[PDB]
Amino acid sequence: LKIRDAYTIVTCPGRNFVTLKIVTESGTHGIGDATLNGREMAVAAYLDEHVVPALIGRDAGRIEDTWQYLYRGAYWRRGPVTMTAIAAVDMALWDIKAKAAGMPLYQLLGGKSRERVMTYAHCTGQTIEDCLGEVARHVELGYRAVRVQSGVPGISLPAEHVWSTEKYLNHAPKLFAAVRERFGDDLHVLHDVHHRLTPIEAARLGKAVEPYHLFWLEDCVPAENQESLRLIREHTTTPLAIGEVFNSIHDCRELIQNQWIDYIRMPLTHGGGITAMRRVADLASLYHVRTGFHGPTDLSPVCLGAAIHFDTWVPNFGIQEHMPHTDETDAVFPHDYRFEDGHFLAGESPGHGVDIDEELAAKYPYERASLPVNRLEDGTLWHW
Amino acid sequence: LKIRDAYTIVTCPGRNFVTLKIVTESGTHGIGDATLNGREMAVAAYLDEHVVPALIGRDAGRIEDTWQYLYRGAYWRRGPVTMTAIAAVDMALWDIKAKAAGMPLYQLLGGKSRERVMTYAHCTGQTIEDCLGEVARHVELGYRAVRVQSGVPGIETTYGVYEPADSSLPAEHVWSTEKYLNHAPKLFAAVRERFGDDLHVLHDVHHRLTPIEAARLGKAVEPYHLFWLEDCVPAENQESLRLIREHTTTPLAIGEVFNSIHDCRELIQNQWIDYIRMPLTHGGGITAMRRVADLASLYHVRTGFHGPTDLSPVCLGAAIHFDTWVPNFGIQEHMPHTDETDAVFPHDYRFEDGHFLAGESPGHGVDIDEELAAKYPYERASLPVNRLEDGTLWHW
Ligand SMILES: [Mg+2]
Ligand SMILES: [Mg+2]
Repeated sequence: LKIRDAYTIVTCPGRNFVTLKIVTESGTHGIGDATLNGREMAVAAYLDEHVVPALIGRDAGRIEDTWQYLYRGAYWRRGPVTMTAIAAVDMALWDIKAKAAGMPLYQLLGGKSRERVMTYAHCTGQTIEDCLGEVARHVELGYRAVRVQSGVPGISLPAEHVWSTEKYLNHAPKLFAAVRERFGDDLHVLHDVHHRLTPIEAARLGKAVEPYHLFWLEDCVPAENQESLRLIREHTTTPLAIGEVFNSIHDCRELIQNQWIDYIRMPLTHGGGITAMRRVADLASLYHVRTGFHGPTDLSPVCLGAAIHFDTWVPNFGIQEHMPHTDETDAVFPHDYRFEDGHFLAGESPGHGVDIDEELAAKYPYERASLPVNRLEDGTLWHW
Repeated sequence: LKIRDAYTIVTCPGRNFVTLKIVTESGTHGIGDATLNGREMAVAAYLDEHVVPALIGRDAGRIEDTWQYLYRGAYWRRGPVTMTAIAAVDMALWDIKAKAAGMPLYQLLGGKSRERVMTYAHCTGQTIEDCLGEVARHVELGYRAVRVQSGVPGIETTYGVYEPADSSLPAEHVWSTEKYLNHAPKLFAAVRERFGDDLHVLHDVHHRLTPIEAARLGKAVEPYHLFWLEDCVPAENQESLRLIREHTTTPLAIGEVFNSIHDCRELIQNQWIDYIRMPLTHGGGITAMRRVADLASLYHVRTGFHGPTDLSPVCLGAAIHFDTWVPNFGIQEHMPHTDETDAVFPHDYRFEDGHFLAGESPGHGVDIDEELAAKYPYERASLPVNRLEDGTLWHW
């Protein structure tokens, strides 16, 4: 199990993905997701030039040692590029270890804690009515949970969006009222605030939406300063989720220990892989916090498969976001996880159950694509 | 004046440097340091593929807007690659602004607060005696302050005993905390015995201790009155400094591995450190570091910018301008660059009698000679790792 080859693959079967492959002398291989949306080539370079050469000859079985070697050894610690590179290695090594053990990953982690993995779907629309149409559509597909978003009346390179907080705050509660009126109380309803509020504005929104009993209100405020959550938590009983933009337990230790959130959203690809996220989930468990992994299209099927395995074992599972990948993406990344009746089921193949078709990946060259930015009506560069 | 062109230059005149150059429609230009030791190409790619294209056509005068656009706009916030890229842009834009203003950078920032900026030199040796020899020679050169490091008997290799990134793949060092703790105070005792009390004496613990171990070391070295004890413990958990601060009056310095005000807000507000070490090229540039220095000032914390060979003369020049203006200046680290490096980056900052003097040329006073830079191709070099005697991957 000494490493004989390690290299990245960059491919764009509908959107960009970066993948790390590690191959042992014996021939067993593992893959890990290294995709960082809108900054993809920074991770590719971090891996190609600085990490991959150091992997050659290392014992692939030494997962923990390798994690610490890359984390501490980089000298400059934490960060999105850094932790995604480390996550990619970690995911590939856990893939290899599960294969060597002849077990699907969830078994190697401690076995199954649940029989299936609940997901939510994205329901979006220009008007509230448009959104309700999407909710009905996804309910018919078997989803037990939906994230709802609608437009606010009056509202390659980064697209430039315009934002008004005050108009959003007045309008948003009407969406949830309408969802409850049409679909009733049994449906789980989620909403993503996407970083745009100040804490007292989020406190106001949280209170306003209490009657509609949201599964969570997500990313209320930028949280580099973790104390930003305090005012929200002290003013509302609407459950709170945060963390898709985090990469370290150190981004959320205080959020969790002070009981300022209900769900932690940091995913495998950006959170330093299985090794690190086990520790985050375990810390969360002490405070009744549950996992809600970020699961957008910009995390590859490699992350999704590993996440479904993790979701299957972890005691404090909350929910798994599902944004379906394109057929082309699924073809590039064959996998054995299944979606049925609104839930994922983990694969039984040894490893995390995902592979990459390198020949096919090579047919979809990288295409630069950036995330949007958001400005206030006066032009102020805001949070998107 | 809009940005017409922006590009990186990668050169290795003794070691790797990455530089960002921004050129306006009028031809005026600015440069910023983008060097992240041992991970250089990650920053190069971040800039080349993802930042540079978005700079074209922007108003070069909109420094704040650009900083926010890149920081918030990246979506994934903070981190060494991210903030070094942003720092490079920021430094280049301030360079351009100062040139447009016809002023050296320190003037643009608020004018000079001091007539010279005190530095410290690195004194190192295998034995204590070897180190003392180095102190003697640096005192002779006019340094008012020295950092001292020496070998630990029974340990083959220790930090600072010199170009850390000296191998293609990481060198592997071995470490014993207990041997270091019993030996280190002997060094400082020897330095005071030979050189007396007026000299400022610094020491870098380089991340290797736990908090209570650093508390013990701090107490043990109180009699020697160190200027600072640096990087005692890894500080991703900022609370790691608390036990040290509660147990010793030896001054503490931290932060060369930080990149964000959010890495040190609590260290500062709780008064757990005396000097903040985060430098311009890794800490988001002038725009961000002004904010950090100002927060620090409310709590009597002073600046002590990291200044190793792996920050280019572009950073050093900009840092000297910053140091010249900032009220709560502490000290500026000086590790001399190679002749080849100084030639690639012509500059107007000066070193005299143990102090830096800021340049008077408009901008930060540093330029890059691209034809000369092209003579020195990138060569991979990685920082070492450190393992305990039992093989445990530790902190280097
Ligand atoms: Mg979200
Ligand atoms: Mg240091």
